[PDB]
Amino acid sequence: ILSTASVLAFERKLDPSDALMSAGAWAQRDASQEWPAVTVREKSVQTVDVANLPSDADTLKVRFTLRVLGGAGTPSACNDAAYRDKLLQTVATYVNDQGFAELARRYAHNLANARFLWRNRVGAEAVEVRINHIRQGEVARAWRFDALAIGLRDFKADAELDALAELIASGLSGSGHVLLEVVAFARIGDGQEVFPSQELKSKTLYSVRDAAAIHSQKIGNALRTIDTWYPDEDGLGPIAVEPYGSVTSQGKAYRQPKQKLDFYTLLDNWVLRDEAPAVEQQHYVIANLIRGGVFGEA
Amino acid sequence: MDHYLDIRLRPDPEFPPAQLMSVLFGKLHQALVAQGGDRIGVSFPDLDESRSRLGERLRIHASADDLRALLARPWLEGLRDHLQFGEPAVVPHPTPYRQVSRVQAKSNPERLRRRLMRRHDLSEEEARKRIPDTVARALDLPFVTLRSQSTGQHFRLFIRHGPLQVTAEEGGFTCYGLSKGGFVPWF
Repeated sequence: ILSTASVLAFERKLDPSDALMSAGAWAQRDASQEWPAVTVREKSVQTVDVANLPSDADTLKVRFTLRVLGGAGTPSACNDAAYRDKLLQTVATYVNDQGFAELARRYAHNLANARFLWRNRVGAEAVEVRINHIRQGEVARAWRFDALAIGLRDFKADAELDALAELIASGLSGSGHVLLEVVAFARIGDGQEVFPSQELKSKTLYSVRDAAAIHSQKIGNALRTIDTWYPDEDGLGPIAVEPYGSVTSQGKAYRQPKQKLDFYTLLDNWVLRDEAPAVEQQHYVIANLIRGGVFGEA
Repeated sequence: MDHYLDIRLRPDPEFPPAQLMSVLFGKLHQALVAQGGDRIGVSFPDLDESRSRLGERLRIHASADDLRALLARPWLEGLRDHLQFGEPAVVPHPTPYRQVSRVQAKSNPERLRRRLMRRHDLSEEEARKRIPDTVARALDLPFVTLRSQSTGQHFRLFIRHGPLQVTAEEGGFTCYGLSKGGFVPWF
């Protein structure tokens, strides 16, 4: 029969740390070690929470660590062992078809452009991303990208980029452990208001310990924005890899289930009836398996 | 004033287009502060008056050299992903002209009360009896929201397009692209 398992929990791959922010000056980012972090402040307008840079700063210092785990096709809790074996065979067949080539390149793009800087990148005239490869506590290999050249819409190539792509692909395959400290540097302006992820004093801004922060799941949703294989209209760029391709800004869901392009129909075509989809659709399927989920029937 | 440039906000899965309009308006305000001049117009081509919606495009009316200096200004960095634009082409000839105005409001009675402390030195109860709480103005016009480097408070800038006349009038433009007496073509 080979039905879908009743429980199909998948862990998140590419675990993001809780991204802080901090303030400082451009051309002092080489000495960006003891930079003072911005703080959530209550201001009476009714009182609301605001976060902004001080007077003697124009650059943000969003820092988070990303861990590439591997074993993307392996579920954490699968009800059926035959379905788990068939799905592992299908994911391994995908790996022999391509060894996490395009997915790691697009994830290296979402690292390379500061899409994790959601609203801290729109008003910035100079955005910079620094990625250190921490291995046994030391910087194995450093990278210093530029989000101005690497656009948020097109999907290009660059040599250090491909180096980051092979590193993320080796992490996703399982041939090693990849831990990347990513520090952003956006010239948002002198004392301009920044946008941390907001907690729910009508509205509060989330922090960790005397220092404002961005949520991990915001960084994860920014990293998942590789999906361009949806039936795109009206000139929309990449969307986040979600089940049934939904975006909150447009209020609509691409990859509609009335079409045969949502993630679950592509899974049941790929691993149950052996109807292998296109290369782009299986790229999207493996990206959704990388992000994790609670997949399964009821 | 003869040339126009249409900047259309490319849709974003992260932001509704109102914040893109606000960011573009602040960036063009900074560009107009840095450049100087008052022959630079601002319009809204798909301005629907049904729900006071701004639309999804923006129109800039200026000369050839002024628009060339505007594109040569580095204000456009960081906005190429969210916006797309053509070239500073000329406007069509049979185009009726309308004006654009910034209509502010006295939405805070307490601000005017604090003003009247600084002009007549009256008391708080004299301010409350002279100015009640019903003096707040509700304005049903399209608007963008902005913050300033000089004044850190977040302010709303209402934009209103005037009646469609038949000719243009010689007038200047503000740093926001709004008219202090100027006119822009409509097409």
